[PDB]
Amino acid sequence: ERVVIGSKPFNEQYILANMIAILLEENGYKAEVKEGLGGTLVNYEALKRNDIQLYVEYTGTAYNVILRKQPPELWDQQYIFDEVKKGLLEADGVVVAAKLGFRDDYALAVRADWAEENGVEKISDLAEFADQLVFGSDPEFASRPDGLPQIKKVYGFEFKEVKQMEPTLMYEAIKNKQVDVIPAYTTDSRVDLFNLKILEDDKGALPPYDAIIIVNGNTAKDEKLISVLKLLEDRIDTDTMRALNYQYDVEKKDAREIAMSFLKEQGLVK
Ligand SMILES: [Cl-]
Ligand SMILES: [Zn+2]
Ligand SMILES: [Zn+2]
Ligand SMILES: [Zn+2]
Repeated sequence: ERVVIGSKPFNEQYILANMIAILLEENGYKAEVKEGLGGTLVNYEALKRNDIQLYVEYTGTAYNVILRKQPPELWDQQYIFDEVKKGLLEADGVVVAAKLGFRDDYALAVRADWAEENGVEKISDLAEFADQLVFGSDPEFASRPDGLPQIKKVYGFEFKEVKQMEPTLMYEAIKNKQVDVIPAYTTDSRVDLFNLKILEDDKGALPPYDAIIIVNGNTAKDEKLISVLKLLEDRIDTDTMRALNYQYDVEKKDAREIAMSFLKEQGLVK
């Protein structure tokens, strides 16, 4: 049977989607990875109407963006997971099949040398400078309720200008001073490579983004399919994902091969 895997447009989405495809294919499915749908909302819409059967979402995204729930006073990872799992099920029959084992958080990043000069270590240190800085969003952060609107509300500042670009372009854009602040993805080692500095989210504005495989309700009836997805439960930690991402973004290796190498190493395929 046919299984189409969605993806948002960045490294680990391609890698994980392919990882899932290989495991499904090893268990009798014809799996494909669909690319270029767009972001969170379009992937979730696609999942609901069965254009895709499953994709890799993050808890904090599902909570704030998809379910449009209100930030608690404190972010608690397992609480957000529990509420996402219940809310997706209650709303659309969407099933959280598996936790992959890693967070890929939004984290605000600046150039390290600028941060060092200005004594900027945490997001509230940006307040002094924010109305002079250019923000380089990925396609979603600028407009998402847990993105800049959350930075605005919790820290009380907006940036001078907001540019949007594909996720992968953020890192060079800030390195080359086209922008000054980016919502870096914490599974992307180009933060270190390009000499950027993640700022502490000292007021806890941003939620946890635990990577989860979500499946639409009709597909989740397939228990064998579900059980294949669960082979990945907790199997991919942040350093593993960062390493696999590096292989994609810096080594320019194919997403399927990166996935296959990982699965072979882990004894998940022989
Ligand atoms: Cl996301
Ligand atoms: Zn000012
Ligand atoms: Zn590890
Ligand atoms: Zn072998």
